Order: sequence, then C-alpha cells, then structure tokens
Amino acid sequence: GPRGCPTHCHCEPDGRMLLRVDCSDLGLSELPSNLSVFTSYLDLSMNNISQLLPNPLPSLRFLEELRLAGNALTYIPKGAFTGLYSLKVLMLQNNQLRHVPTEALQNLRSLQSLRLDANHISYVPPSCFSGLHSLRHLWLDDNALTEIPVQAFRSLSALQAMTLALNKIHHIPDYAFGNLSSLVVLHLHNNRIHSLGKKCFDGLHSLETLDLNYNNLDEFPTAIRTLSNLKELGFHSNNIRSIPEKAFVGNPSLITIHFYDNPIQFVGRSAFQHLPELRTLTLNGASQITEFPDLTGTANLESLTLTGAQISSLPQTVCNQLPNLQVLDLSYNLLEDLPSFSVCQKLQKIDLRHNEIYEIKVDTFQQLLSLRSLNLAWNKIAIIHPNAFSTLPSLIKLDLSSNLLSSFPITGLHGLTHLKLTGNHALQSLISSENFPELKVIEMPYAYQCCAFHSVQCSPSPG
Amino acid sequence: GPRGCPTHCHCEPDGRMLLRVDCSDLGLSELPSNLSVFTSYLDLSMNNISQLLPNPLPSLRFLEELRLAGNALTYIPKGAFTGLYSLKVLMLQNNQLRHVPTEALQNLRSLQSLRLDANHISYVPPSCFSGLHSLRHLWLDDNALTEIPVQAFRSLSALQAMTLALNKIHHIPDYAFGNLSSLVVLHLHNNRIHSLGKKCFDGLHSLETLDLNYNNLDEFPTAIRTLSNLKELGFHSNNIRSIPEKAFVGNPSLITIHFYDNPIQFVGRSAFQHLPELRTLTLNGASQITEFPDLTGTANLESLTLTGAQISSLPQTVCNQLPNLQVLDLSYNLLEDLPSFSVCQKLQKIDLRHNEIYEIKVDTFQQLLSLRSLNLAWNKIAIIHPNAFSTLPSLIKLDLSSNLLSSFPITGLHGLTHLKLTGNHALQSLISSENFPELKVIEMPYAYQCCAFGHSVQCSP
Amino acid sequence: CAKGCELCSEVNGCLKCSPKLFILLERNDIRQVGVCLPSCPPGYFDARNPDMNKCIKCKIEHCEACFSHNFCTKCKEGLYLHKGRCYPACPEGC
Amino acid sequence: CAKGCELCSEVNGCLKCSPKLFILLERNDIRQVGVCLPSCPPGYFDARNPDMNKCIKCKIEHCEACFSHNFCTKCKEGLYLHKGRCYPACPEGTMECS
Amino acid sequence: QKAIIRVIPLKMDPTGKLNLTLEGVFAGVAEITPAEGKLMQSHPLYLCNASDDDNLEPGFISIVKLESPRRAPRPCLSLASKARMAGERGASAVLFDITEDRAAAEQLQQPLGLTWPVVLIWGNDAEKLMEFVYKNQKAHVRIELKEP
Amino acid sequence: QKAIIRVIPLKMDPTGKLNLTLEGVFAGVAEITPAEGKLMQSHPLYLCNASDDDNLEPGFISIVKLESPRRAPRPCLSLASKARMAGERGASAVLFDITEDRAAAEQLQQPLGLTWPVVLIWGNDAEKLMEFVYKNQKAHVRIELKEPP
Ligand SMILES: *[C@@H]1O[C@H](CO)[C@@H](O)[C@H](O)[C@H]1NC(C)=O
Ligand SMILES: *[C@@H]1O[C@H](CO)[C@@H](O)[C@H](O)[C@H]1NC(C)=O
Ligand code: NI
Repeated sequence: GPRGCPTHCHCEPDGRMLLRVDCSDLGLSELPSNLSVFTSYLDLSMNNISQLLPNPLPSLRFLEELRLAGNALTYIPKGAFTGLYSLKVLMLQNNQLRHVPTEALQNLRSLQSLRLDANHISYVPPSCFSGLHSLRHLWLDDNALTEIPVQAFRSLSALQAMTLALNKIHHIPDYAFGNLSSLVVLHLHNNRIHSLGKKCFDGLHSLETLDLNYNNLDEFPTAIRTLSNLKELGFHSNNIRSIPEKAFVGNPSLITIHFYDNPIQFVGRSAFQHLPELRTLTLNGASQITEFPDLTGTANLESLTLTGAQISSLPQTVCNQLPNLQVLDLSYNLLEDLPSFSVCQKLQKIDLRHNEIYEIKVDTFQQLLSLRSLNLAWNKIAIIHPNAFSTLPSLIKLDLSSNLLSSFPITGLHGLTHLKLTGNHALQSLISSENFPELKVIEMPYAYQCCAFHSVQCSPSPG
Repeated sequence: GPRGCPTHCHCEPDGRMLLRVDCSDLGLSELPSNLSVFTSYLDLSMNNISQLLPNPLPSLRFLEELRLAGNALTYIPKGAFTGLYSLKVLMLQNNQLRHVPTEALQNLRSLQSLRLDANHISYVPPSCFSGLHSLRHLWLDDNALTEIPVQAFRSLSALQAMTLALNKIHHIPDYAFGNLSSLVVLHLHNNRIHSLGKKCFDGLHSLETLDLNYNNLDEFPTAIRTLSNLKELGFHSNNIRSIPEKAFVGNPSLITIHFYDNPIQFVGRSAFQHLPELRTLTLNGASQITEFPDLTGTANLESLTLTGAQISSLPQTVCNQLPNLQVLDLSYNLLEDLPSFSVCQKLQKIDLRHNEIYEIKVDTFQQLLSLRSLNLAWNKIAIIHPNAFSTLPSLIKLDLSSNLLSSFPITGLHGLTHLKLTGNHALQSLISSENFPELKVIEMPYAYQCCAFGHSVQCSP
Repeated sequence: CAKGCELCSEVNGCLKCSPKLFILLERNDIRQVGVCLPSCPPGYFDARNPDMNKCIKCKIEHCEACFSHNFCTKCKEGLYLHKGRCYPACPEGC
Repeated sequence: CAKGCELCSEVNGCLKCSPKLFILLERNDIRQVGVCLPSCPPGYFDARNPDMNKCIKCKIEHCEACFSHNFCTKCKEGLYLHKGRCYPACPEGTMECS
Repeated sequence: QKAIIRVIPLKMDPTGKLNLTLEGVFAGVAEITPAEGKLMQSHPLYLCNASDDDNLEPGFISIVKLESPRRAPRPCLSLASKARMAGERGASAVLFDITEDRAAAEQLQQPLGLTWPVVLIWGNDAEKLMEFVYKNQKAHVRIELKEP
Repeated sequence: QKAIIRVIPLKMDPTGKLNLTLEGVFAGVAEITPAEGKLMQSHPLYLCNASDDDNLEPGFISIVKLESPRRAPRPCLSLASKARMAGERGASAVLFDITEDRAAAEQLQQPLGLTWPVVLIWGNDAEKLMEFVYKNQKAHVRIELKEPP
C-alpha cells in the first residue's frame, strides 16, 4: 500500500515490508523522486542514464541489489552510493567508464557482487576497492586493461570469483594476486599474455579453476605448482611447445586440463603422474614423444589418446596402470612388437592404425570381453595367429585394411557388424564364405567377393 | 717463412701480397702461433676457443675478415681486436655471449659487417657500438633480446641492414630506430611483438624492406605511414583482424605485401589505392568485405584474388582499373548480375565459382582473346546467351558444373581441351555430338552421352 | 529482423546479435530459435566471447544464480553456499 | 649419421641439423643430398628460422655476398654498391657507391 | 544412393493421409542404414564446441536448416564435426536442409563412417518440411527413413 | 592403372638387355599420360615453398625418396603440392619412392589433374632404382615411363 510504484515501472512486494522495483527499458534519465525508502531491488538497466550526479537516493537503506547495466555512465561521483547500507549487488556492466571509480565504491561494506564488465576501463585506482570487506565476486571482463592492478587487489582477501577476461593484459608478475587467499575461480582468457612470473599465482591458496585460454603463452605456466587445490586448468590456444617433466606434481585434484590447440611437441614421461581424478588424457601431434608416459597415481583414466608421435614399444606391464581404460588410441606411431592387452580388462575400443605392427598373436587381444572395436588399418600385418580373435565376444567392428594380409586371414571371430579388409593384396585367396552371419558392412579387397557373396551393404563395386 | 701457414690450416694467396688463412674445425685454443703479418682472411670457425688472450695477433694490419663463429666464447676482452686496422668483417655467431661486449667492439672504424647471431645475448650495453662509424650490416638474429636497445642503436647512422629476428621482443616504442637514417632492411620476424608505437618507425628515411612476420600483432601497424621508401612489407602470421581505409597511403613504392595467415575480416575500400608497383593482390577469407575495392593508382595488377567475402555486384566500369589483369578469382562471393569483362583485355583465367550467377550474356566474356580458363562451377546459372563463347579463341578449359542447366547450352566455342558439365539436372537435352576434336578430358552429367564415342581421349562417368 | 539482432531466419530466428548483447537459443515446440538479449535470464550466466557472446546454462545442483558454469553465487532457499557450490550442511562456518 | 647432422638417409643424406647449423641441399649430379654446415657457402646466405635453418641462394645481379635475398653486401669487381644493389654507375657518391 | 522419408504427425487425419513423403540423398560421412525417431529441429549454433547438451530422449531425428555460408558468422565446427556431434549427443539420424548452402554436399562427402546416417535434402521437399515447422504451431511428429 | 618403367643407363649396352624394367602405380593427382626424361633425384626438402629452383633443363624425371613421416620433421608442403611444384619446376614426370611412408598413397589420391604424371613405387622395384641412384652411383640414366599395358 504505502510502498507504491514509480511511474511506468513494475513493482512487487518483497516480503511484508519491502519492495522490488523494476524500471528497466523505458528510456530514462535519473528515475525519481518518490521511490519507496523500502525498495530492496532496483533495476535501472537499459535506459539512457548518463548522469546520476543530479540525485541519487542515499535514503534507500534496504536496497540489496542495484542494476545500472546498459546505460551511458561515464563517471561515478564519490557519494553516488552513500547511504546504501544493505547493498549486496551492484551492476554497472556495459557503460562507458574508463577507470574504476576512484572512490564511489570505497567502504561498501555489505557489497558482495560487483559488475564492471564491458566498459572502457583502462585504469584501476590503487585504493578504489578499499573497504570492500565482503566482496566475493568481481567482474572486469571485457575492458581495456593492460596490466594487473596489483595494489588495488591487495585488499580483496574475501574475493572468491574474478574475471579479467577479454582485456589486453600482456604480463603477470610474481605475487600479482598474493593476497587473494580466498579466490576459487580466476578467468584470464582472451588477453594478450606472453609472460608469467614463476610465482605469479603464489597466494591463491583456495584456487580451484584457472583460465589462461586464448593468450600468447610461450611456455608451460610453471607457477601452477603452488595451486594445490586446482581442479580445472585451461591453457588451450597458446603457443606452448612442451609440457615439462612433473608439470602437475603440485595439482593432485585436477579433473580437467585443457591444452589442445598448442603446438605441443614434447611431454615429460612424468608429466601426468598422480592425477587420480583425471578421467581422460589426449595428446595429438606431440611428435617428439618417444616413450610411453608413466601413469603412476593416475589409475582412473577411462580414455587415452596419444597420436602422432614416435613410440616404438610399450612396456610389457602397461595395462597395470590402465585398469579402467575403455578407449585406447595410439594411432600414427612407430609400434612394431606389441604386448598383451589382457590386463586392460575394461577396454572396449582400440585404435592402432598407422603403426609398424607386423604380427598379432594369441595374447595381444585375449580375454577382452567388452572389446567392441579394434582398428589395425595400415600396418605391416602379415601373420595373425589363428586363435587371436577367439576370446572376443563383444567384437562388432574389425578394420584390418591396408596391411600385407593374405594367405592367411582371419577366423574364430564372427560376431561382426563391420569388416574392412580392403588393401590386402596377397588375399586374392579371398574365399570369405559368409560363415559369420552378423555382418552388415563389408569391405573386400577384390571387387569380386562382394557379389560372389539382411542388408549386406558391400564394397568396393558389386558387379 | 714470412708468408706462413700454421701447421694444419689450409692457406691461399689473396692477391699477390696477401694471404687467405683457413684454420677452422681442428679443435683448438689460442694458437695459431705463426700467422703471417700478410693475412687478409682468417677463419677460426668451429674450434674450441673459449678465451682469446694469449692473443697471438694484434699485428695483422691487413686483416679484413675475421671468423670466430662456432666456438665457446663467453666473453670478449676490451682489447681483443686492437691493432686490426683493416678489419671489415667480424663473425661471432654461435658462441655463448650473454651481452654484446661492453667495449671490445668500440672504435673498430673500418668495421662494416658484424655477426652476433646465435648467442645468448640478453643485453646491449648502451655504448657497445660507440665508434662503429663504418658499420653497415649488423646481425643479432637468434638471441635472448626482450627489448629494442634504443640508446645503443643511436650511434649507428650508417647502418644499412639489420636483423633482430628470433628473439623475444614484445614491444617497439616510438623512435626506437629514430637515428638509423640509412637503414634499408630491417628484420624483426619471429619475436613476440604485440605492440607497436604509432611512430616506432619514425626515423627510417631509407627503409625499403620491413619484416614483422610471425609475431603477435594485434592491429595493423600504422607506424608504416611514414616509411615512404617501402618496397617490401611483411606482416603475415600475426593476429591482425582488419586492414584500415588508407593503409598504404604512405608507401607508394610497395611491390610486395605479405599479410596472409592473419584472421583478416575487413579491408578498407581505399586500402590498396596508389600502389602502381603492386603486381598481385590476394585476399582470401576477408568475410565482412562487402564492396569491391577501389584500385585508383593501382593499374598494374596482373592478378587479383578476392575469395570468401560478400560482394554482390561489381561496378560496371571495374575493368577500367584492371587493364593488365591476367587472373581474376572472385570465388565464394555473392555475385548475381555481372558486367562486361571485355576491357580486361589481357585476362587469361577467370574463376567465379560459388557465386549466385544466373545469367551469362554475350558481352560478359566477349573479346577475351587470351582467355584460356573460365570456371563458373556452382552457380544458379540457368541461361547462356547466343555465343557468349564465340569470341574466345584461346579458351582451353570450361567448367560449368553444379549449375542450373539445361534450357539450351552451347557449342559456338570449339577449341576445348577440358569440359565439365557434371551436376546439371535438367540437361536431359544431352545431345552433344562432338564438334570438339582437340579435347583431351571430359565430364558429362550422365554416363550415357559420355563414352558414346568408340589420339584417344577420356570422359566420365 | 528482431530487436537487437542483426541477422535473421524464419527457421533459426537470430544468427548474430549486436556487439555487447548475448545470444540465447530458446527451445519451443520442435523449435530452436536464436534470441538476443542484453543480460541473460535466470537459468543462465553471461559469457562474453570475442566473436560471440552467449548465454550459458547454469548447471550446478540447487543453484539459482552462477558466476560461471562451475561457480554458484546464490543457492536456492535455504541451502548453504560454500566456495561456489551448494550443500545442506555448511562445512566450517557460508 | 654425418658430422653435425642428427637425422640421416643413404638416399637423402641429412634431414635435420643440429640447432644452430644450416642445411644445404648439395646437388651432384643425379644426387641431391642434405648437408649441415655452420655457415653457408659463397653462393648463399644464412637464413635462421625457428624450425629449420637454411642456406639460401643469393640470386641478385652481380652480387657475390648478400645479407638477404634482396640486399647485397659485396658486389663483383668492380661494380658500384648502393643501398644493397649493384650498379655500373654510382648514383650520388674503394668501390662502395655512397 | 537415395532416401525416402516418411513424416507422420502423432495426429490423425484420413484425407491428410500421412501428410509428407519426401526424397533426399545419403551422405558419405555416414553409413547407409535406416532409422526412425521423433523430429527435432536444432539451430546450427547448437552443434558447436561449447554448447549445452539439451539432453533429449535418445533416438530422435534432428533437422538442421543451414544458412548462407557467406552472410553468416564463421561456423564453430566443420559440418562433418557437426554431424558427428548431433549423434554423439542425441541420435541417428541427422537431416541437413542444404537449400541455402548447396556446397555442404561436397563437405559431407569424404567418409569417416558414422553409426548414425546423415541425409541431405534440398529445394522443394525441404521447403515443405520447413513449411511444416514454422511451428506451424505443432507439428509434433515421427520420422521414418528407408531405401528402395 | 599401372605403370611400366624403363631404366636405360647412358653406358653402351647391346647386351645389358632392356637393362632395368620396374612397375608402379599412377597417382590420381595426375593424368596417366606417359613420359620420358633423364633421371634426377631430389631431396624431399627441395620441394618446399619456395626453396631455390635448381633450374634444370625441363623434361627430366625426378625421383623423390620419401622418409618416415614420423621420424621426419613436419613437412613444408602437402605431398600433392610437392608433386605440383616438381613439375612447375621442369619435371616431365614425378616418381615417389614411398617405401618409408606408405600412407603417401592415400594423400596422392584426390584429383587435381596435373599435366605431368606422378607414379608411386614400393619395396621390390624401388629398392633397385635406389640401388642404381645411390653413390654407385649418380650414374646417368634415361627413363621411359611407358604407360599402362
Ligand atoms: C591482505 O589480506 C589480509 C588478510 O585477510 C588483510 O588483513 C590485509 O590488510 C591485506 N593486505 C593489504 C595490503 O590490503
Ligand atoms: C645520430 O645521427 C647523426 C646523423 O649522422 C649523427 O651525427 C649523430 O652523432 C648520431 N648519434 C646520436 C647519439 O644521435
Ligand atoms: Ni608485452
């Protein structure tokens, strides 16, 4: 009743005593007079307010959330917000501020969320945040920052989330965040960063997510060894060329690590030790990788892709470290003699295409009851032991293409839905009577065993 | 005896008084010992010299070229080269210097060529080049530089050629080369450069080649407007996203401009005006380009590729600005109604594949006597006027594929070596009876008018 | 073409928004349509990207406003909020 | 495997040189073989690159030694050397036109 | 070679007589096997590196109406990659309305053998399927795909 | 489909009977016409953008012995691009010895129709051609790429 709405806005009762006022998107300048001292929420988004120099309302002591996003603010006067004793959330995105207000924000002691994203902010006055003892989330996303405002951040010990993404920061010095001991998330993506101090993250005792994606990083960000609580790390799309030995020793809780779209050439054998929370590891094109990585500590990988390197041999015991592996892909390597993948009991897809494999034996794929696909395309495979596919019940797809198979070929297997044999050249002895029913996609080396023979799609060219 | 080769080196007469001495790759230290005072060229490359003094020779009055490349030098003493009065060329690449020697190089007044590449140089003492009044070529290629040594370069007014490539320079400030008024070539490729002063090249009055390739450039290097003598500009493989409206007004002598492998989205219509020396222009993937660029001043293009944008119409007069054009490629655009390409008299290859062309009329390709190839694949291309192929003598290849034909195709063209018609769905009028004798490969929509015939020559399917 | 949308379809609605705006893919019907709004709605957070700003669904158990996909800012009444996730029981102090 | 070469063939000789060295493809006569040398020879200039350093043929008219493909450092006797190119007649100013 | 495509609304008219049957091509990224499912239209931006899986009932058939590859924002993924995603996320089958981006055909050409089938469809049949889907309002349908 | 390959050394031999004959495949990048020329081996790095053209008298046939695509540096150009270059630079035909990089076949597969023919050749025959070309020697030779049978 006595609370009441300003002209054109939509209001709502917040509880028995307070008022939720929405005045967004009715082009305005400075709204009042006659807004209720009992207003707890005030949306002034998407208007034309270029100055709230000629009011404001320092009487709104119950105001929890104030939205001024999407106006034309270029300047915030020292006392713009004096009197807002209950102010929890302050939204200022998408205006045209060029610096963070020097004083207007000091001592807003209840303030927990501050949005300054999408302005033209090139400067953070060193004490502009002085007094923000409750500040938990700070968004400076999409401005014109060129450097980390180290002094100004000193006094944000309670800060839990921050973005500085989409700015132009090119360097992070040691201790740049040294006092943000509560920080959980930090976003620095889409900046211009070519250099990290060796301690630039020292101080961030609580950090769990760290986002360096899309920068110009030159080398692996060693400063992470200190971030013990890290769960999510991103540095994809940089120009990092190697991942060192013991890269992640400091970060045992890592669940996700993104580093694709980096010209990574080498990785340390130890790089991924002790990552019990890691569930997938994929390394494409790490062309100078010679050895197979050690995975002690890292037993819960259910997918492991390591393509395009120069691994010639697997340790005999490799599956000891792969108890839960479901997908293995060592495509485009230098593998000749391969061991028994039997301990890899949960394996259900294998890809060894483009290696230097010549002989598969009884052991190699034995007792892999869950194994659905096996691709061995483009090897030197001459001799497949006759029982080698015997213990492979789930086996649906089998690609033996382009290797020097022949007399003799393939049986005791039979559950197939897909078979590729194309490119096998001493296999004119292409007898292939459909003993095994299940097949719905064949590829035969010679055109003839397609028509020479229930949708049996066949290749190459049925005559 | 007086002319004298040290024990294991190979020597040679230089002129009739002087001696060319090649020691080089016999692991050594200070020695050689018995060096002819008449030695003009001394190669001490690829040895194990880690330290100079006992400096066997400050008596080599006639030494023009000294090669110490590929040793283990970490330090050069102040007087390492005193006495080398004729020293023109000094090679120190591929050692382990961490700074340019503070003094050893000062006042080598005959010195014209200095190699300091492939060291571990992180620091250039501000006076290290003091006195190098003849220095013409300087190589600092492949070291650990993080910044331009502005002071130390102040005193290199005779320098004509320089590399700083393969370092870690991330920024060039205004006036960084302000006193290198003789510089002709400058290489900065493969650094780490994200920022250029608006006047970082002010001073380089004679610069003709400039190489910013492989850096992290954010925006088009405006500081070039001052480089009036520029002939060769490279900034390919950066992260520049647009080329502005009068990008090259300052550089009328440009012959070559490399900017590929940049995510370039827009170019100013005026960008390439007044480049009479440009011979080729290629813009692939500048997807927000709407208009066809203006080429006033720029009449000598013999090749122009502008693919993958949104150009819907060419000005009626476009060939007025293309008198010497030989190759035109406007692949993957939005072209519907196209004008006469007759004024483009020298044209000998055309590619308009993947446009929205429906109608070819008799002007369009008329009087193009040098025209060998014409590709019109993947248009809306329903009609072809009487013989918009009559006046095309040189025409060897014609690709009309994945078109909207046939309601009357054509044979008033007769010399062909290649024809593609594949992908046209109403060309049931597929009655083609071969008045095309010379032709060596074909693509017919259906196998049936294909292979209907029978020195010998293919077709498909 | 729609309010702050600079590229349209009948089938797909909006295809590119104005600079500082966010694109939401609204699913009606059999339909999935592009919409451009200045701030994201309740299920979502704003996610500024250089090529395209995008409203992204807040998927953190019992959260009603997040900062990012992983980090809640306000848990439903009356759960306890600790380090950006939502619990029944507040370990150590929320 | 050859002197400073870290990757070989019989047919192709050298395929990758040690870090700071240059690769020259030496032809003789049917053969074209990779060779690694510390500095390039006379026809050529050194051209350092992050992936592969490479000896490049100095192509420019009457030049005996260049700095780069474009810029001559020593013209044949007795031509005049001006701004890295070689002329018979020295425009505007020992055979080094300046 | 080619694809017949039934369009059965979960309603229910004897003269409207199973209202649309249309024709299309099989795409070489995929296999050639049949499929069946509810019809779901998805925005081409949905099949992008960072989008929210809508987590539909697995087994649906998605229809994607491509846009001018010339006016439109640069695509987040290859069209092959998009075809894969739609299946990994939701279903065999994937239907691409190729009217506005004819060239799609030659992009969805090279094989990578996808368990789910992908079927291209242009001008006049496609024009009616979308006629059926500004909304019109419901809509609500079941699609069968099979070869002769 | 397939390619006959004559190898005639420029050393007098009425008895050195039809001296060497070998077999190979035709690419698909190329056109399948025959060709003839002196035999010249070129390093795979030669066919790189845009190394120094040796400026041989056009009409020679180049043999390129590919290397392990796994031990060897990331290649400067696609193998198709390389095949093009070799011809633009003079070669009447291009011969790729693919013993060590079997997968080349599927890279030199998609057509772009090259006036010059390119012919792939593995283990058996190739081994003898290099037996020839290797030191012992750069032995002058003349090659006929006799079209199919
Ligand atoms: C750092 O944060 C601490 C601990 O919360 C606070 O007491 C101190 O004032 C801060 N340092 C500065 C310089 O603001
Ligand atoms: C700069 O260049 C002029 C021009 O020759 C020269 O005389 C002057 O001494 C140079 N040195 C400095 C430090 O400016
Ligand atoms: Ni920097």
